[PDB]
Amino acid sequence: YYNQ
Amino acid sequence: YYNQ
Amino acid sequence: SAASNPSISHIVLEMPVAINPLIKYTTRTSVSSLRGAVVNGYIYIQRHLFGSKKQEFEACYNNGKGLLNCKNLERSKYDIDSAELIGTLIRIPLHDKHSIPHISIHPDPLSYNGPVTLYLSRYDTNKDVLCVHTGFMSEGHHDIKTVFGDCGGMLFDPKGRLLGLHCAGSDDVVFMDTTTGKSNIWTSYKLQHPSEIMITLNNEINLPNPANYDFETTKVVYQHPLRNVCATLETLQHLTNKTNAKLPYDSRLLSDFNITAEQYNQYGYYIDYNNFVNNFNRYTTTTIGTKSFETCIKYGLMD
Amino acid sequence: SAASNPSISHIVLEMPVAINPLIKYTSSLRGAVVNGYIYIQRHLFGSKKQEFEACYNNGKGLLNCKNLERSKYDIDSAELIGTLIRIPLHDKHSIPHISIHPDPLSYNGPVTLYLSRYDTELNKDVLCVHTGFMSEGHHDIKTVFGDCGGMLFDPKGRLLGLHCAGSDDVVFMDSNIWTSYKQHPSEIMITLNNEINLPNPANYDFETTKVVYQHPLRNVCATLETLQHLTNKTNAKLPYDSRLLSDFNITAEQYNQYGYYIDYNNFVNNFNRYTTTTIGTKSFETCIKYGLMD
Repeated sequence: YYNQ
Repeated sequence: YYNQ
Repeated sequence: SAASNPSISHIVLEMPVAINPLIKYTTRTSVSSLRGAVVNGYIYIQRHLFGSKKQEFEACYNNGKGLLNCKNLERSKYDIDSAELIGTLIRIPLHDKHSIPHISIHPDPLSYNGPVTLYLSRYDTNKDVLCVHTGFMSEGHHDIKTVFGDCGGMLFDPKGRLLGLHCAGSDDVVFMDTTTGKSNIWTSYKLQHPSEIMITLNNEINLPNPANYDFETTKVVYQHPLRNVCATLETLQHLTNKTNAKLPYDSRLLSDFNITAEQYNQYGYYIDYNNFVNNFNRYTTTTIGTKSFETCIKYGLMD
Repeated sequence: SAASNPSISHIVLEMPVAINPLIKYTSSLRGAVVNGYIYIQRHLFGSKKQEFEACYNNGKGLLNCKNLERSKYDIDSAELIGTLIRIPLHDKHSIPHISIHPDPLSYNGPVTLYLSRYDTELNKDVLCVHTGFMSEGHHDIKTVFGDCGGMLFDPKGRLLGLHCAGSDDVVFMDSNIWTSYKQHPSEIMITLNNEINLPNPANYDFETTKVVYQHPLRNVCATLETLQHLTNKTNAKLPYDSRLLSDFNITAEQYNQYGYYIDYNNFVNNFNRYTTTTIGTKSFETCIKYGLMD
């Protein structure tokens, strides 16, 4: 779970 | 042994 | 060799690099950047450009004022004053709706399962150029390597229909059947299996709590490795039942692969699932021809 | 997953479908319109010397080709150059020009294949791209009868050459460790200067009966990293094994350069396991092409  |  | 290369045919799109412009937001404390996606008269900017929490985002974005502080977002190209925050996306009209050529849109992107391309603008060390990458997608989850900043990359199906924009990922996933709350044959998976995640222009994203996914962070839960149903059935039939004698549906196909009885009978690839379970480790760590198991359940046996 | 996908970045080429027109001789293949000239592989008119020369008829045969209109091409100025028929365009820039790789058969790495096709869904002819890997004019992108003329590019968009031949399988020899390999199809390229990585290139298209490889498609550095990972996890300094040359055509200079040390006896003694078992989820053949992707 991480934004790019 | 073939051309295409 | 060609025996193991899916060699998928993707339709060549005539798109300018300006369809995927790099947007940069720089403050005293941070630099953030992603690509905008110019689709049919509008540029789409994922809102987390301005922050990854509600308070931080709303402050920096400032009802659209923040757009004036972004590089490569000139008023000459975009009508900033008419910017609209729609869900997790910032939509801004082009001043000239014709400046970027329009593209085909997939009518139901999260339902798509199969080969895809990823388009990303890049600077080549002597110009900014459009770059393409090939991969596979299963309901908004793909297998094309990305790095921070690649958000906004545009994902297409092989006919050149826009599926959506790259927006997130993870180093690993947890495997289980969330429908039933049961573990399955993939739960014990020992290798890291990263996720690559898409969001549609209508804010559809295959994650729990899609409305504010970009402000929150949870573990990513998969039921199984990325797979195509027909390809998975073909692969399992080949491993477990070479003469394809009609064998009854094993219900573990649902929990282990999310393949239904209807799908099983429909495709006519019959499986000895007990054989698969009893040789699970060998079948998933040894190749079919030179193809990996994970490749095979995506693309088929390529025979 | 992304862990096993090379995810190669290819510069997008904007080319019209007319760069790769289907030519039909009543046999069919694609021409490649490169920088003012169309290139047509001669075997369009036959795959043996006698058949070709009769049908081509010193250029008369071109009059019997579909999709080769005199309006577009200056037929009378056709030139048979080696195994290629080259004809000038009337308007040399009617098709946009492309970058040319300065030494195509020396290239080793990711490639794209461009092919014109008719799409039944969209009801039109479109240019299609495919990704793969090439080692000195031999690639791994699936082709079918008629796909000759497909245009191969390196990742920066420089033309490498034209797809022209293949085989369902190959014979492995320098015999070596690959001779006993239990099917490995071939896909073969020819350059616009008639360079082709086969024995007897002058008449490869009328006289070749078998394709002989030394090893599976591979990148030298990728192969060394892979073999080091399998046989020497601590990468202790080990001497060059001459079997690297006979089994992989990797030289001593290359071995010393990359600093991936190999215990080749361990590889030989576990050959079957190592070549049939995945590294991560990657196949051995994937690894020696693209590396370990860690």
